Amino acid sequence: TEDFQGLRAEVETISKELELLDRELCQLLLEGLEGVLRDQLALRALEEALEPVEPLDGPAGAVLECLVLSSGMLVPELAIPVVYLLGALTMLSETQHKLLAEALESQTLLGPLELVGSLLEQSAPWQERSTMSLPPGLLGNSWGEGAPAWVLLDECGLELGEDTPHVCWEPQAQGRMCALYASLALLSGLSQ
Repeated sequence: TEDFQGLRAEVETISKELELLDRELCQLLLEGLEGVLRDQLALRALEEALEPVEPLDGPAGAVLECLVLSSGMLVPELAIPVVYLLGALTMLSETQHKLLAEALESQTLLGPLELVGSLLEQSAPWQERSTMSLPPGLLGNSWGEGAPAWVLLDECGLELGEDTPHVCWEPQAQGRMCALYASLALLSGLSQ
């Protein structure tokens, strides 16, 4: 029960809600996010930081300094966009986690978003099995087993094959794909 225009629009509006962060808050945030993706100490310390905050060290602390005023108070229109993000991460594998981190410290956020975006917009709709043919330029340097675009989708539960074919959409990939989409998306937006 979703069309991807809802998803994209839903994720788009949240993407704008973090446009508040100016420069350092913008590049210090995704810096400290990049920690919790390769480190669970921060992922689970940040997830439990929210639920009147106090100071925190390390990577999860780097994300709290953007959300808080001079008391412990989190700004709701800021704090919620990130809670929406960490949930999208709860869905992903830890392998997908390390990859996001690895795509982050490179320009390579936008490429896969365009790839996930097509495959999501191609699967018509998210329930029925779909044929889902692969976009030409977005599959990476050498596409195949180890390829960082392969294990992204593969760890969403997609059955893939070698000579640039389509890939059968199994609706069980929806939340992992919608989450890989949405997380890819928010991150690239802050890169901007």
